Amino acid sequence: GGSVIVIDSKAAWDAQLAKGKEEHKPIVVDFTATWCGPCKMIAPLFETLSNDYAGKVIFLKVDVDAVAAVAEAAGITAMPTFHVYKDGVKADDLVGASQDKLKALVAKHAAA
Repeated sequence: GGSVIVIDSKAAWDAQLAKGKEEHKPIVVDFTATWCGPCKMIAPLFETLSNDYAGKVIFLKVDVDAVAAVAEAAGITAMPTFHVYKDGVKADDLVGASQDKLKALVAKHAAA
């Protein structure tokens, strides 16, 4: 259930996590924020992968600016911070923009 949308609430994160049918697929969350300039570009960049890897891969663009609690609990610091909760648990991570590495991880965890 590729919820390839942007979100700003813990409740909606939970909802998506569930309806996403996470069981066997990559929950790729981009914990990004508004104010952190580059973040605003990194989001639409990742949106490309979101569009492409539809249905299976869940691209959660989480607005850390809003969902501060989940972000700090998850362990976000240097936003944007990408985590891959494949199946239903943080299987891999990637900090910063790091587009190539992000692409590589999405590909890796998607083709699995």
